[PDB]
Amino acid sequence: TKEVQWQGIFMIIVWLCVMGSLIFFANPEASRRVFAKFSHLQSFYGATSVAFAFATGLDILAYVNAVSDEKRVLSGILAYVDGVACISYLSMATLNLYFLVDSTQGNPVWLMRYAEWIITCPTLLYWCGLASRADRSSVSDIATADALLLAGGALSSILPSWPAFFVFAGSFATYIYVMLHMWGMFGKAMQPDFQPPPPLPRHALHLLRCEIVMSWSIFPLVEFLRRQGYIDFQVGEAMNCVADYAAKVGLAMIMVNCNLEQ
Amino acid sequence: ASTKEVQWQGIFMIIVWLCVMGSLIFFANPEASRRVFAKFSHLQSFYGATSVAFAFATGLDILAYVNAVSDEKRVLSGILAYVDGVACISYLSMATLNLYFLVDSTQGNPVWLMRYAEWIITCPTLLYWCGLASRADRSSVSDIATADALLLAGGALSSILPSWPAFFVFAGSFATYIYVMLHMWGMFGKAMQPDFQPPPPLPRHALHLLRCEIVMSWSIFPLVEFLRRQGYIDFQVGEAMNCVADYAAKVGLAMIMVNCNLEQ
Ligand SMILES: CCCCCCCC/C=C\CCCCCCCC(=O)OC[C@H](O)CO
Ligand SMILES: CCCCCCCC/C=C\CCCCCCCC(=O)OC[C@H](O)CO
Ligand SMILES: CCCCCCCC/C=C\CCCCCCCC(=O)OC[C@H](O)CO
Ligand SMILES: CCCCCCCC/C=C\CCCCCCCC(=O)OC[C@H](O)CO
Ligand SMILES: CCCCCCCC/C=C\CCCCCCCC(=O)OC[C@H](O)CO
Ligand SMILES: CCCCCCCC/C=C\CCCCCCCC(=O)OC[C@H](O)CO
Ligand SMILES: CCCCCCCC/C=C\CCCCCCCC(=O)OC[C@H](O)CO
Ligand SMILES: CCCCCCCC/C=C\CCCCCCCC(=O)OC[C@H](O)CO
Ligand SMILES: *C/C=C(C)/C=C/C=C(C)/C=C/C1=C(C)CCCC1(C)C
Ligand SMILES: *C/C=C(C)/C=C/C=C(C)/C=C/C1=C(C)CCCC1(C)C
Repeated sequence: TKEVQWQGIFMIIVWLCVMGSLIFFANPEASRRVFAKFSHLQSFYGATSVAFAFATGLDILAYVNAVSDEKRVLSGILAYVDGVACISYLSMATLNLYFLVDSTQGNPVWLMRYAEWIITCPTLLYWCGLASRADRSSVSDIATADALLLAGGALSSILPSWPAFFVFAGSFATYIYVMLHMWGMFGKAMQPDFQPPPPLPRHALHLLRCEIVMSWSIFPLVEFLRRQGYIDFQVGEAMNCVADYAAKVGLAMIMVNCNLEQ
Repeated sequence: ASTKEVQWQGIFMIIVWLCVMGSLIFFANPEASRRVFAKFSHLQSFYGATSVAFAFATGLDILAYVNAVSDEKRVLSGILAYVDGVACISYLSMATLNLYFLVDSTQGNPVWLMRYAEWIITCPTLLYWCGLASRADRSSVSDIATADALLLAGGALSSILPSWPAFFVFAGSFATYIYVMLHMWGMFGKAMQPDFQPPPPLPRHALHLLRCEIVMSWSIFPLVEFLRRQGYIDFQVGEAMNCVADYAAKVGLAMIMVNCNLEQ
């Protein structure tokens, strides 16, 4: 608990800069045609945005109400992640943002979603570290792999077939490395001997590592199925919105319960 | 116990819902709903999205029930679980099934009897919940729950009458909604007093945030209906505001009581 606030502030500045450049480099005629070919996309982003707004509301009430200083700090990090997600989705619904066209279908690659993911996923992993009192170097290395992972995802969408294949597969492979080590550090902390004691009970550490595996796995699955031609773009965008929301509010639902218990 | 009673209320809610959903399926015109969803392409997304939101809202209420700081906390978090669940499946239904609907006199826009059905099962139940929070007289709670139910039916009926009977039934509805909000505001007030016995299960500040939440959120429905019937917003813009309002009205109550549990 040494100003999560500072982490949240750095998050916001990186976001605004990226949002800045996405506005300045946008092609508005291009975005008009994307939203005209795909008429459900504004609704999806709009709806997701409102959802995270209310999600951020709930996290604020968890912060202002320190049942513990341990559980003040953890509710603070979720407030920023959910807020970042809120405004990124508002942006996607309302503004003309620069985007890539993918090699496989010529579908749009939303750099704002990838930007959100790169600011928030490594922060969610750092949050996993506080919950489990993990080694700071072990947390750092997964936060890094996660960031490289996501960039891999984005890059892979604009390469030809074989370099596309390799970068996606390497990405996917790092995602396994990440989920395994995340699973590990929650496990180290579930042990009866473990010092220092974790700020959450044994059961809640387990529900958290299960939540991350179930929710986060949907993104690689959507990307695989859409790139191959098995779902269309809009069906994938829907699953992504539900997944994004699920991944984040899932963590705030499980810690609301910890407060109620203690 | 009172937990058994909340369960029983929830069960009656589910049976009334299924019957109404039943008849809406049996009497649907599928060619009609295909044309409605073809003229208005955002409607499935709105209902779908709202549905997922209430599902997660119902998730949060379950964790509040299993984890009740006190038994009154269990009773109050239990009632919100059923209301949010009812809302969840009503919206899933609207997105996925062909449901019988009315065409309104003013625009020939669809009147979703499933939304009205949800409202009639849940709004009177939310008012009864306001009673437990404020330890109000049972007859005062009953009379607002009744007026609220008649109110909503008034809303629905008014959409399929000609101009002057339409006008009177809507205005009488609107008028009862004022009567309801005033008396709701009252019973929370009686309970905020320092002398009040028996002590309310929520602190003074939270009783105030609740009566403010209901007034802000619930007032959006009559406003959407007024503005759409007159031609100032189109149908889809109104449906969006309704979805956001419905969700807001309900999860607003669960956000404020999550805080009461945290406070000790
Ligand atoms: C360079 C210093 C200038 C000082 C001001 C700060 C802003 C700088 C940042 C981005 C400028 C974007 C310029 C790139 C070219 C225009 C992008 C654009 O208009 O998109 C049009 C579309 O692609 C076809 O019509
Ligand atoms: C928190 C509950 C879940 C979230 C809310 C569920 C209801 C969705 C309604 C509005 C979303 C925000 C407004 C977005 C409305 C659609 C945007 C729009 O209408 O765009 C024009 C269209 O793309 C041209 O064909
Ligand atoms: C639409 C409005 C509805 C409300 C939802 C907001 C929308 C999200 C906005 C920004 C993201 C960053 C928000 C970060 C919140 C951090 C909360 C916190 O920890 O604040 C501490 C204290 O109250 C003060 O110093
Ligand atoms: C905890 C459980 C974790 C398990 C994982 C959950 C499910 C992952 C779903 C899909 C991964 C697909 C990866 C397969 C390798 C990629 C094939 C491919 O990339 O297709 C070529 C295309 O050109 C683009 O480059
Ligand atoms: C095929 C690839 C799919 C990827 C699947 C990723 C999900 C990880 C699941 C299990 C890892 C099991 C081995 C990790 C061992 C550490 C955890 C442990 O021992 O559990 C804690 C114990 O209960 C406290 O006392
Ligand atoms: C998570 C997805 C939800 C999807 C939507 C489906 C409809 C849900 C309706 C009710 C939910 C459960 C209500 C919680 C039960 C509390 C009452 C209780 O269990 O106590 C009574 C006691 O057991 C006496 O026998
Ligand atoms: C469009 C035209 C419609 C007209 C406008 C809306 C009408 C307001 C409705 C109810 C107010 C309820 C009043 C407060 C509750 C009853 C007061 C009461 O009976 O108590 C005795 C008191 O001392 C004596 O004022
Ligand atoms: C579309 C427009 C919708 C119209 C919505 C109107 C809502 C009325 C709410 C409050 C009025 C307050 C005055 C009437 C009753 C006062 C009770 C009270 O405030 O009591 C608190 C205090 O503790 C005493 O000691
Ligand atoms: C808050 C948002 C979260 C947790 C988002 C998670 C995203 C992923 C784990 C994405 C994984 C991907 C791969 C492993 C390879 C293909 C591309 C990605 C980025 C979808
Ligand atoms: C859980 C959902 C809620 C709180 C729904 C509430 C609905 C209303 C308060 C509707 C009010 C109306 C009027 C006062 C006049 C016109 C008809 C209505 C039904 C739109």
